[PDB]
Amino acid sequence: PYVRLGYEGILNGAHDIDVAGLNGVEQLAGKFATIGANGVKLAGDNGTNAVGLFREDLGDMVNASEKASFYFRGGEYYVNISRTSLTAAGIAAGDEITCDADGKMIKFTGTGKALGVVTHVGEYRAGNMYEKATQGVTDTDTFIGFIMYV
Amino acid sequence: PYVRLGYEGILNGAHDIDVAGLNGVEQLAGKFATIGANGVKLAGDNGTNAVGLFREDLGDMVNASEKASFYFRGGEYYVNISRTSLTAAGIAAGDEITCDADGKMIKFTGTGKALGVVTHVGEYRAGNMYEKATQGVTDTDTFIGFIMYV
Amino acid sequence: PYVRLGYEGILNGAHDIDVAGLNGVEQLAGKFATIGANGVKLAGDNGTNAVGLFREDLGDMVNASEKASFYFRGGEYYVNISRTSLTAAGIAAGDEITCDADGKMIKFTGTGKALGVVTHVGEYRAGNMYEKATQGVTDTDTFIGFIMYV
Amino acid sequence: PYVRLGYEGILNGAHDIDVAGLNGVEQLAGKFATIGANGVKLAGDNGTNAVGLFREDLGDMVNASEKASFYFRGGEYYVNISRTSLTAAGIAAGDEITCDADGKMIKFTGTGKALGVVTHVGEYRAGNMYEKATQGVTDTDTFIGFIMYV
Amino acid sequence: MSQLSNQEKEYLISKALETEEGRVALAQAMANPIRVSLDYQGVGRKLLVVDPLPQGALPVYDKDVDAKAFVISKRGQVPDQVIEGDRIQVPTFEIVSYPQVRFSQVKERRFNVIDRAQQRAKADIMAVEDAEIFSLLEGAATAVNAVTISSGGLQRAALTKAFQEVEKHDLVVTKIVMNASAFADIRAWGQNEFDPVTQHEVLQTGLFGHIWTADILISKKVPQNTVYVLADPEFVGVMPIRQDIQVIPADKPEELRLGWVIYEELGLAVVNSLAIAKIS
Amino acid sequence: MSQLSNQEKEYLISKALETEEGRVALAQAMANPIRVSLDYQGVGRKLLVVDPLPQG
Amino acid sequence: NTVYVLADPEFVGVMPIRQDIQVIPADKPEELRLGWVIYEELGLAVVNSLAIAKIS
Amino acid sequence: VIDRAQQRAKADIMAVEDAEIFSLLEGAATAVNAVTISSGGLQRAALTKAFQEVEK
Repeated sequence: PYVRLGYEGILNGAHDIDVAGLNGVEQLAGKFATIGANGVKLAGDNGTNAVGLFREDLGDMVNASEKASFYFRGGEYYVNISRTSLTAAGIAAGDEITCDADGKMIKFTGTGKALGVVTHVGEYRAGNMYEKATQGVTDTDTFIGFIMYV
Repeated sequence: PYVRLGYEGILNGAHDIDVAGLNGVEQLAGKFATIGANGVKLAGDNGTNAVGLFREDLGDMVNASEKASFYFRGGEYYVNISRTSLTAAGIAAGDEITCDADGKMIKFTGTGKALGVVTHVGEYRAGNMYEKATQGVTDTDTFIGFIMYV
Repeated sequence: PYVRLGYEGILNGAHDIDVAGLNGVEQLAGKFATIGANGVKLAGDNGTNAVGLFREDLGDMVNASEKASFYFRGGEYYVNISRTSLTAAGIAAGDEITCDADGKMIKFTGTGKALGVVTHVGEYRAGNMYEKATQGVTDTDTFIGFIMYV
Repeated sequence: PYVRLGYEGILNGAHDIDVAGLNGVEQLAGKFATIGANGVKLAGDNGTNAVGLFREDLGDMVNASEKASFYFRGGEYYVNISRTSLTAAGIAAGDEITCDADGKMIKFTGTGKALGVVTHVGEYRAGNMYEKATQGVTDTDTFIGFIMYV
Repeated sequence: MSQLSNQEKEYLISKALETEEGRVALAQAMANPIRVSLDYQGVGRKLLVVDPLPQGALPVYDKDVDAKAFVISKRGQVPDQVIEGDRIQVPTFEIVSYPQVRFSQVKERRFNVIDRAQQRAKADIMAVEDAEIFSLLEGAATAVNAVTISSGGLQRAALTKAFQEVEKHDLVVTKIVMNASAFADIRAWGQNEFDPVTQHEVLQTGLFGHIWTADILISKKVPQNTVYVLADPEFVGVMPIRQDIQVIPADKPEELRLGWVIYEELGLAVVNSLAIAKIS
Repeated sequence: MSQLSNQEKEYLISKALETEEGRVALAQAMANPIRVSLDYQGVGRKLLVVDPLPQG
Repeated sequence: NTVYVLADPEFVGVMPIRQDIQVIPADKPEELRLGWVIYEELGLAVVNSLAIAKIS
Repeated sequence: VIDRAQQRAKADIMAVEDAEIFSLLEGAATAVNAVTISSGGLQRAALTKAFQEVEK
């Protein structure tokens, strides 16, 4: 639907908070994560994509990448939530975005189906034997597009 | 306008269309005449020397024969159907004209009872077929200015 | 149908369609010949010899087999009724022609092995049978005539 | 052909079992779709109806309009049985297309109560008549994916 | 960047032959440096491919006139296209790092070379692609194939098949994997299968060079000569541009580097190119 | 510039004109340039040929 | 030995001809490409020619 | 040019086909040498036959 149990009329991201009601840890009503209100840059996208590498703004304020390259820094791999715009079916005017830790649902594109981390070539990927490792909470379902999370 | 009723000369004898076609069709194809105003046809196609065969110039639009009149050549068999009596018909009218086709009533000139040709001037007339029109072993009747239904 | 007025290679004398339709005791839906114009006492004598396959073009003209790209002239089981006249002197296929979907005999083999087409000559000369429109029939005739039926 | 009977067709879907031929009689077995004039290029570019009229250029492959756009077809018309629930437009080459002779429902697209043509692209389009022709009496829906009788 | 919030000062290390850094890539899936380039102004390109040819002449005539038919070729249309690749970089990061600026340039050249290569080989004639190679090569011929044949013998054979077309072909264009497995196969009578010698070879079959492209896929060999078979007409030539005034460069201190070209793609070959697939 | 689809009005007509757009020609597939040629006029040629001979 | 064994007499050489002005172009605008030759073949000593048929 | 050569030299003799050369020429057979052997092998074997004629 438009709001709850999905989100619709969006081109960056799709359906989320299909558990119904909030459950995120350290969440109030969240705060803008931005790439469709224009982030600071997005890293990768080897085809049509709008999943990149994303970055903390030094707190719980989250946005798309603001730091170059792909090196160690703290934090957990969130389930990615994308709320509907208050425009017709365009992007921007999106709703304060609560970051669920283990909600429903995003696509999976690493090694495993409950595991996957985020990398600088876009999408989610499995790890490297040099840096990082794979362990996420990618959920059910699969769909590779500029629309994604179904 | 599209009325069912035959008409593209002087109404007398048969010309009747009540159910369209003798192929099995129900035929309405409208299209423009690319002959503008200036005729005696501005008052409708009637009396002697009028049109009633038309031929597409290899488009989907109509005019009189571009075809040589002393050697036979492959036409496109259209006649212009009734457009209300005593009101413009066929060529010479600068609006959309309704044609039909498929065993329709045609227009003749000259008396001879039967045995008529096509003269590639946009009408059929009295003549001796040997390379020219015939709908059978002989062609249907030829009388001066009247519409005979095939 | 007259068989054995042909010449060496796969060919049959001219076919008059009196069998399975005969115009002179009925009149149907005329349409133009875009082959033929040669022949006396009703042309049609070099429009077709023994009745190929007749296929409607743009508007209402039918014509014989020709082409091998951009709308195959010929094909379907819709055949041109040649009526009773004179054999190889009164073949109708150069005049305005009435067709039906029924008729014998239908010749469809040119000189030498392959499903024939019609050139500028009414008689048949040799195409292909797998790079030319096929109607479900393959010629199994050997050199020197012998009947073909579509 | 030369007829249209609508208002939800003579029967639902892109198949007609109460009709059977109209010009000639049905084709047995289908044929491969190849764009162009049955090139060695099988996908992309222009041609192939996604349930439309077909011509054949080779005697085992079927193809569609390349030459003539906004003017109706020349030679050869072939409806399709099956391929149920495909709206006509785009390309649809590299499929096996099952072909029967005209007398079955196909799929149209364009405006209602207008007469339509064939694009080289593989789509249909429609509008008021200034260069559109052919097809019988208008009865077309504005809703696209309509079951058109040819 | 001199931040410590993610990045370390163990990735920004000074270069001058002391506290040396890597930064090295591997080059595969190429076809462009062999290929010829000429200039041309134009908004589209027209190419011809040969269809199956119906006959209007068949040897069953010696007293029976002609027959209607077409010699057909079909045309494909390619509109002017743009191929380009981008790198978005932090100026501070580039300067501190020292080989990072050099490498970002070479990296953008590698990405432009790949994006060319993908469109040019893949799919059949398209208006959203530079499609050629796949369409132009002729299939695998089964007569060539035999039970218990050599991998090397097949590659020798393939090359003769190409001569029949009347074309230029003077080199073999293989997949990296296929070629290496093909090379490794030694007869049980102890002869190398490519060339019958007991020495190192640089890889030669038919006394012809090997060009290794990784777009060609496994079990595939395609003999051809790039120069005859394709041609790149050029609307505009390569020029690198950098814009820091763009939307994204503004947001935080950054420069955007764009590396581009504008091309059309011409195929001087209607079916000239041939390929065979390995069954060894 | 950029198309988004395989569908084009552009396809129907020439967008560029060159005498080369692709082509083939073969020299070796004909036995007639291989042999020697001379003219003759006449509707036919008359030869006398030898029949079977057992030999010995 | 093709040169001694056979010889090619030419009544007419091969030539293409092109006609835009015949019956079918008149009826509907069409162009015809004409291609023809009139040939004869001479055999100077054809019982030197050997034919073999491949097995494999 | 292919169809003229094809009829005169080879084809078979039918009601629309000729065959001059093929009929006249003398027999020779690879099969005597071996029945089933390589395509290369046939071409090499074939050369020898011509010698016999005094063509060399």
